[PDB]
Amino acid sequence: STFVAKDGTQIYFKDWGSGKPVLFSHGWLLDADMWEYQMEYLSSRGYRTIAFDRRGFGRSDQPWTGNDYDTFADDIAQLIEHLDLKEVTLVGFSMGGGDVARYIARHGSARVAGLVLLGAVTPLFGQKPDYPQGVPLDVFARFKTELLKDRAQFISDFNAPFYGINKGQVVSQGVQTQTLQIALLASLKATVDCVTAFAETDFRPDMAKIDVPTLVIHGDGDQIVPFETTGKVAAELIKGAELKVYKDAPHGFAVTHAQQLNEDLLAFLKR
Repeated sequence: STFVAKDGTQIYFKDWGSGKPVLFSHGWLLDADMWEYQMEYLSSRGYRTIAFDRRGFGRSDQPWTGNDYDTFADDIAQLIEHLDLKEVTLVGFSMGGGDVARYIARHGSARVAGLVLLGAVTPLFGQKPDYPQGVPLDVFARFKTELLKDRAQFISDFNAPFYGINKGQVVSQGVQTQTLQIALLASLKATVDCVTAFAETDFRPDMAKIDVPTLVIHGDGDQIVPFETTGKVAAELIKGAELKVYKDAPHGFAVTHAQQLNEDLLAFLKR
């Protein structure tokens, strides 16, 4: 399905099943397909599942402008309004934890029942003057330099640390190929601008606006988004939040720990 955002951008989404809605926001490089197994799992158990391709990714249009978290959050607001969703459980992976958090911060929680943050960049990813424990901006400047030379090989090399294959996680060649295929659909411009967005955007003000039941899940083997300065902190900053830590799990744990995640999502929903 599609809708058209404020600035004319057509955004692809899937809307499966019936019942209480669960809206998924994917990570960097990926698209709505990264959620296919969670969507099938929950929609065959009485939930409605909705997942969109972020602007510049997957099957959506690729605008030059608006590749920033305020726009991403308003794109989510527009999808929610397009479908007239109510009592939504928002679920964000990696950089997509930021746009579901920013949506609550900008739009409030009247339509929201709950929030799930998976390996998310919340509450802050890159260093700031009062956050020297964050990831040095040097690191993200280098992502951008490498992407602007050869984004295809960058994505391919990123599979190993993303999935923890260099630390004994087992992921098939097929999954690695699908990840690269999906990533290559995206815009080079959006891909690079997202680096700016997740490197530098501070969601700590957002944490204080989250007034719904919240579950944070994160792998403590995560080589991309360090658990100790993101998920661990987000769980403390959000009032009432629950934390689950998947032992030695990588960033790409919706694949390596799919069954565990499916069961944890269902239990959160049934709380």
